[PDB]
Amino acid sequence: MIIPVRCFTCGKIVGNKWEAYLGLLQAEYTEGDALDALGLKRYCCRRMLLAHVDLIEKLLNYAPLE
Amino acid sequence: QQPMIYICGECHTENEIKSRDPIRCRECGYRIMYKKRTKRLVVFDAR
Amino acid sequence: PYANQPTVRITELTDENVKFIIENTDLAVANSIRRVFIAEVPIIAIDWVQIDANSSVLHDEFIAHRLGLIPLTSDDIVDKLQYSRDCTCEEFCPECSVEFTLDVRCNEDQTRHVTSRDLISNSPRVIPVTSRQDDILIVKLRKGQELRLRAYAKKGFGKEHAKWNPTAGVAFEYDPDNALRHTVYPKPEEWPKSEYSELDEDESQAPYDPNGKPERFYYNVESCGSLRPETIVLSALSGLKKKLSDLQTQLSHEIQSD
Amino acid sequence: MNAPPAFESFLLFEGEKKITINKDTKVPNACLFTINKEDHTLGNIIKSQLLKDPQVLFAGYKVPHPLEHKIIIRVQTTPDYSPQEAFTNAITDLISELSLLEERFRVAIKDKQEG
Amino acid sequence: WPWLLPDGSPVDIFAKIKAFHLKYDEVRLDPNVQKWDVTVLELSYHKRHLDRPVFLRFWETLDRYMVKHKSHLRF
Amino acid sequence: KRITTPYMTKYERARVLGTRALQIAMCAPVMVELEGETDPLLIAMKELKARKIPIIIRRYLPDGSYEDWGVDELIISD
Ligand SMILES: [Zn+2]
Ligand SMILES: [Zn+2]
Ligand SMILES: [Zn+2]
Repeated sequence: MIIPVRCFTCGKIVGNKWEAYLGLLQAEYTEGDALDALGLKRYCCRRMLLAHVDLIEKLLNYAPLE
Repeated sequence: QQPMIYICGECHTENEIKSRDPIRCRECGYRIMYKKRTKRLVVFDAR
Repeated sequence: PYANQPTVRITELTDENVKFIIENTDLAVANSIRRVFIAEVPIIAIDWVQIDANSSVLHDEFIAHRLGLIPLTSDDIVDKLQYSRDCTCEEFCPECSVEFTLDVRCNEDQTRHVTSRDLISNSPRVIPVTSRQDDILIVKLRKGQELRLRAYAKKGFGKEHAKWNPTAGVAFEYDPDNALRHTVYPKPEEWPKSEYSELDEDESQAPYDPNGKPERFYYNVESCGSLRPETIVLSALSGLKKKLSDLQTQLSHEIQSD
Repeated sequence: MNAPPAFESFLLFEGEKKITINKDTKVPNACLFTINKEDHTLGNIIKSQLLKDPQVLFAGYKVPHPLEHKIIIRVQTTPDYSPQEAFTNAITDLISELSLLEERFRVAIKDKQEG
Repeated sequence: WPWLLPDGSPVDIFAKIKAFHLKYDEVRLDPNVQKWDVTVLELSYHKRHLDRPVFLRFWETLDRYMVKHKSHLRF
Repeated sequence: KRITTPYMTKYERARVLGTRALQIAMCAPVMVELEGETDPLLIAMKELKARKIPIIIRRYLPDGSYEDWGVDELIISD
């Protein structure tokens, strides 16, 4: 739903990188260069941003039961 | 000593609904209502 | 019979990782030191969350979990704090915890990013890794959603919960060339050279060394930002030294306890 | 519902001996050391250090059941040197090795930063 | 008995010497003997034929001991 | 002048340990020194092995006859 805080396999913090990754992808970076820019070297960490789907953006479309 | 506050559906506005009252929103008359979060202590391990 | 004479040589030291080489030590000692880096190295992490009010699309436990995983700058306070279970005070106190507060409400039209900058702390030395780069996204809020919670960060270690694991990735490796044949390759030439291979591009693996022990254990300890990466290693050594001092105490007592 | 709390891998209960020694019956000079609330982090170093002792005939360890917080190190040495002291010494000096490592790493670190 | 330790411990006999203990196969071994350095011999209640190999094992072990450690003694 | 097999069937041994254990649980006197075990099954087993169980097996034959065999008379298998 929301980007995981830490990579499940090793523990590297990746929760602070989804917005950055989106900005890099807003530029014409290829997702592989984007991942290198964000410093994700191990494939376990790269799997986090490549495979993440941000569903919280869909869940926010609904009006809240304030 | 609470009159039993509920949250409307399409309105999202707190209405006081006592027992033996029909569930109708004070405004627009929507029939769906949700209870507001408990006041009891909520504590998690964050695990 | 007596203790062997270990050595160390740091090859790279950054604020994120340390690459070092240990000589004259056992295969078991080098792996136990690795294991301590993962499990038995204390750090501060949120372990108690009182959710006053949560109307975000994320659930109370979801929020709690995410808060638990946020790394806190644990460099001097962690070696001074008392384990919460060991602390004598009722509830929490500065001697055994760091209080955190996050009271946030979205009123502006645009969606609010509830990052770790909203996690206010009762101590100036223990805060999310934000000293000096974006922040860990905790929640996304719509107009009219809120999140108000109190939290306490406890001293713990990675053997109890992964939250207290100070490392991102530990690269333990020894004998880059297959000198001891501890691993047997069906086709040794299909395998890329290790980063530490003292081997030319001609030969595939070092010639078999019959009489030879593993030494020169290469490490790459990467921190999650909680502990400085060299302090993780020092914290391992002090903690293992304590484990052996205490175990010898209990053993000696058990010998006299006949 | 039946999940054990994570603390049970290291927190001592009421009555639990940190270590329990029992003599082994099948051979002379052999004991079984049973550590409670410990695992392979402590089992591999003690096993390996025991093997450097030229007076240690046998040294090794097992975790009787992985969900049981108990490990068994077994030591058997020459008749002129009890297993108890074999264990004691291998820790007496293992502590020294880790202190020696601490001292040597601390100087290598201060030597790397601006050096 | 000589070699009995003055504290009443018989170990100077059994730990230096190959002991024997004759019991039925079924009987749960004696706790002192199981702690002591003594060779158990298992006998059947009804199968008399299985007795001969047991005693042969006795003479075998005894001869091993006599020849390795007490061959200088006279037979 | 009995013709049944002089060996104790696995069923006979089982039902003997079952019944004798239950009697011991109801503290009928035990025929052999307890070294200190307390599980009635372990005591019943010890009795059996010492051949002191006070039970005779009434073995019915298909024709209607029967032969009483003391537990101490026939041979145990295990
Ligand atoms: Zn990873
Ligand atoms: Zn309404
Ligand atoms: Zn406290």
